[PDB]
Amino acid sequence: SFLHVGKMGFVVTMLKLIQKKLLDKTCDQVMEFSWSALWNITDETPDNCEMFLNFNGMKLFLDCLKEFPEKQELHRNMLGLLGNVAEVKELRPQLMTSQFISVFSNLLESKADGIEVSYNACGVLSHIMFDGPEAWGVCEPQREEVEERMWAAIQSWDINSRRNINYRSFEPILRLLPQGISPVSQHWATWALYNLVSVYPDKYCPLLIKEGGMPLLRDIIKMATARQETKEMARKVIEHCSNFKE
Amino acid sequence: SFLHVGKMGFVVTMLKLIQKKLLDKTCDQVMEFSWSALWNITDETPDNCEMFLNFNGMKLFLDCLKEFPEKQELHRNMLGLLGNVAEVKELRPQLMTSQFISVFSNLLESKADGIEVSYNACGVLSHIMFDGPEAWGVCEPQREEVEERMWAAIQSWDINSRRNINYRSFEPILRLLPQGISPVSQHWATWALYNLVSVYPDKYCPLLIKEGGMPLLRDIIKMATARQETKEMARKVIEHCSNFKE
Repeated sequence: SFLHVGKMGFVVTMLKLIQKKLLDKTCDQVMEFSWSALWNITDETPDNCEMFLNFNGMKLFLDCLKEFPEKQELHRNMLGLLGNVAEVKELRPQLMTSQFISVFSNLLESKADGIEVSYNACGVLSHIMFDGPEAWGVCEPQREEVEERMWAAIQSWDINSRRNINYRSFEPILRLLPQGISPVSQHWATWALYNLVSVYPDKYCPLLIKEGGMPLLRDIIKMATARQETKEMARKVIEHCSNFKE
Repeated sequence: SFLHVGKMGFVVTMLKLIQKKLLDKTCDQVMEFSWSALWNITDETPDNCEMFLNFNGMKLFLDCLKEFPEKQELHRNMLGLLGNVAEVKELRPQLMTSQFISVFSNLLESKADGIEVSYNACGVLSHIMFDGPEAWGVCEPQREEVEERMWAAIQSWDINSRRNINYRSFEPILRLLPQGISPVSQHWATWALYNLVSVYPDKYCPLLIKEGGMPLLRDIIKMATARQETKEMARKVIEHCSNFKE
């Protein structure tokens, strides 16, 4: 259990603490815990994502990135949080600024904490791209050059990477499978499932099966808009999950 | 997404800071933050509960309770943390001393932050009772005395109490439903569900339904040996979750 985050104003409490550490130019255990807490309490919790945005959280995220460019665990926590914010469709338009898209695109090349910072940057952009080209506006970088960077990011990750992430539900990722708007978003979501069932099949094969990932992955194989590399990947997820279903 | 991992260096930073504020005899914003941080990172996270105990957590809890006997927010954070610790079967042996059981049973009548201190003291004791009488040994007060203080406390709580608590999973509470060792533990768990679906059905009716609470509550009603008081509370939970459903 935990306290009542809304009644306690707990998101604000963490952002006020982050602001104080940033001005003290200190990224210590307390700074990093504050971001880990926001990451955890935004998990499938849109009102907390919304409080983060409305308390000027993005500025704090960007100022911490600049002030602590090499603090890898700090970046992992900040990006876990942003991955949760990006799952809220009603909030994603606030992410569509040149300043923000620039940061996410650049983090696709992050080697911080293995692949976690690049992975969540890619997931943020995967949900953004899922809204389609109208949503992108005149943002520089070009939607195509970011999409190009996403394919490169995904393909650079060790498929057997051990992970510093967990999911109570695959629902937000599965969102990106039955869609032709954004093949790259579909490819990121397919890699995400493939990585987890390869390394952690005991935990994630049954979650994927129960939540209906099997037909969805079959549909990708017959989907004109799906890329060959996505179709072959989904075949291998289905295969891992079948060696488990016995 | 989330990450519920042990954080040995942070558990230790929080405890060493609590020790410092103890000796300074100031229960300030930092004192209360440290206990709330421990509450947060022990949520569904047994590893942090284990390091809490290994690094002298229980004595710091006891001392803080003695030093600051009227700091109700402190008590609420402290008992939220201890409620999380007590969920860990492997760790409950470290709680079986007369000193601790007397402390916890003497919090059953606490009026601090509504019912939260009373509720969490009862939860700690419910998991302890679930372990059976052999686990109690020679601890004082006697198990039967604490059991009656437990029924009394539960009955004293406003069934529609507003709450300063949050659960992301009901797993540890559901643990207490299909069991015949401790009726008072079963009753505590049923109340915990009943209050939450009664005050916040939109959050907790779907969670209870999703994690399989309905067959468990139905089983209690069908259990020839179950207490009718508990049967009827279980039935009201089923009723409200059915009223929630369409």
